Amino acid sequence: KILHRLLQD
Amino acid sequence: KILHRLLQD
Amino acid sequence: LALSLTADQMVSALLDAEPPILYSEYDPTRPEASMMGLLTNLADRELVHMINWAKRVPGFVDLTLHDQVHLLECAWLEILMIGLVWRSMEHPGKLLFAPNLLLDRNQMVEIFDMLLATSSRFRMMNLQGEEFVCLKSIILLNSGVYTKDHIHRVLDKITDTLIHLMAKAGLTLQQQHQRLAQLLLILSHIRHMSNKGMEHLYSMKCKNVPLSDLLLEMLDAHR
Amino acid sequence: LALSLTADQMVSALLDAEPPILYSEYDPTPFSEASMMGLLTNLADRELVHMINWAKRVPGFVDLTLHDQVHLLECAWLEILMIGLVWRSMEHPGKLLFAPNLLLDRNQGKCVEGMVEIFDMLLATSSRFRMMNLQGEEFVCLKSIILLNSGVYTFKDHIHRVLDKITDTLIHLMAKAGLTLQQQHQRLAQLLLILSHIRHMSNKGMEHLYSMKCKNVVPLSDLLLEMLDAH
Ligand SMILES: Cc1ccccc1N=C(c1ccc(O)cc1)c1ccc(O)cc1
Ligand SMILES: Cc1ccccc1N=C(c1ccc(O)cc1)c1ccc(O)cc1
Repeated sequence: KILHRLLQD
Repeated sequence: KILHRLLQD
Repeated sequence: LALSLTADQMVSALLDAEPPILYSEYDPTRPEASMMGLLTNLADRELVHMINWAKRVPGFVDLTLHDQVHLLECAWLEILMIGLVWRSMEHPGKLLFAPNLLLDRNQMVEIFDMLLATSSRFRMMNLQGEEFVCLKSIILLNSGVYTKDHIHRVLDKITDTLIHLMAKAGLTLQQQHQRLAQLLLILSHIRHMSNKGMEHLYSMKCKNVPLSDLLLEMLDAHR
Repeated sequence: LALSLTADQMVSALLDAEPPILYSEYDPTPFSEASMMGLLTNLADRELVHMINWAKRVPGFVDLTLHDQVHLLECAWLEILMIGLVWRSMEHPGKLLFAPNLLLDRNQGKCVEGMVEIFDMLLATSSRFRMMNLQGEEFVCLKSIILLNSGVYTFKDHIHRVLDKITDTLIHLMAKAGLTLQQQHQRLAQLLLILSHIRHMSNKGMEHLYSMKCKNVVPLSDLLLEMLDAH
C-alpha cells in the first residue's frame, strides 16, 4: 500500500 | 405515503 | 408541552413507550434467502410499532406531520439496529433478531460483524435500559434534523436526562461527561451500519428478497 | 504517552499539528462535470499527504501499530476532509471553501449528477457550526475524535482512553469560556451528534466516488483508489 509508505515517512 | 397514513391515526 | 418534564419523568415516559419484542416466522424445520425473508417480514411488523412508539416520544408530536415522516424515513433502520444490538447484549457472539431467531455470523457478514461489535461494546459499557431508551430517542430526533429550533431543545433535555442517570449511578463529574461522549460516538457507528445496510437492501429489491410495501417506501426515501 | 498531557497541552498539540490549507488550480475558466470533479480529486489527493502527517502528530496515534493506523485512516479519511471543508466554509454562508481560490455554491454542484444532495448536507453542517459558534480548539478535537473513533469497532482499549482524554479537553475548553455545568455537557452532546451526519455525508460521498470510478474519466489518484477500495 501507498498508505504504508506515507505513514512510515 | 403509508408512513404518513399511519402517523396520522 | 413537553419541555416541562423532569429527568425521571423523561425516563418513565420513554420506558413505558417501549415497543414489544416481536417474533419471527422462523421454523427450525425449514432449511439462505430464507433468512432475509424472515428479517424482512420481522422488520415490516416492527415498523408499525415504531411509528406508534415515535408518537409517544416527547416533542415528536409537536413536530409537523411532514417532519415526522422525514425523521422516521431517515432513522428507521438505525432504530431497528440499535434495538437489535440491545436485545443481543446478553448473548455474546449472537444477534437476537427475535426471541426465536438467534443468529451467529456463520448462519453481509461484515454487517453482522459490525452489529456484533456494537453489542459487545454495549455489554462492556454495561449499557442501562434507561440510557438505551435515551439513545434510541436521540437517533429519532437527530438523524434527519439536517435533512423553529424545537428539536434541539428536546435533544438538550434528553442530554440532561443522561447526565442525571449517570449522576445517580455514582459516576464522578468527569466520568459522567466521558460516558456521555462514549455513548454518542456509538451513534456514529450506528449511522454507518444503517447506511451500509440500506445499500444492501437497495440491491436486493433489484435482484428479487421480496420487500414489504412499507419498506419499499422507506427504502426509496434514501434514493 | 498521550495520557499524561494536560487539557491545555492537548489543545496546543492539536493546534500545532494542523495541516495547511492547500490551493486549487488557478485557471479561472464555468466548470463542467469532469473539470469540477477533477479539481476536487486533485485537491483531495494532495490533502491526504498532509492528513497522514497530521494523524501521526495526533497524541496516541503513534502508539498504535502500523496496520491499526492504516485502518483508522482508511475508514475516516473522507470524514476528516469534509469536516475540514465545512470548518473552512464556516464564515462563508451558503458557500463551500474547498480551497481559497475554489469557493463553490450548490448551483455549481448542479452540473454534477448527485452533487447537490451532498452539497446541501455540507452547507447545512457548516451553518450549524456557525450557529453554534464552533471554536478552532473545539474543531481540532472533533476531527481528532473522528480519526480514532470511526474505525475503532471494525478492527482497542488504548484508543478509548485517548478518546476519553479528548473529551476532557472539550469540557475543559467549555468551562474555560465560562459555560455552566449544564451548558457544558449539552454543548458536548451537540458537537458529537454532528459527527453522525459527517459519517452519513461521507458514506453518501463514498458511493459517488465509487460510481465515478466505474464511469472511467475523472481519473482517480492511485492513492485515492486504495483509500476507496478499503470501503
Ligand atoms: C441485518 C441487516 C442487514 C442489511 C440490512 C438490514 C439489516 N437489518 C435487518 C433488521 C434489523 C433489526 C430488526 O429489528 C429487524 C431487521 C433487516 C433485514 C431485512 C430488511 O428488509 C430490513 C431490515
Ligand atoms: C464534495 C464531495 C462529493 C462526493 C464525494 C466527495 C466529496 N468531497 C470532496 C472533497 C471534500 C473536502 C476536501 O477538502 C477535498 C475534497 C472530494 C471530491 C473528489 C474526490 O475524489 C475526493 C473528495
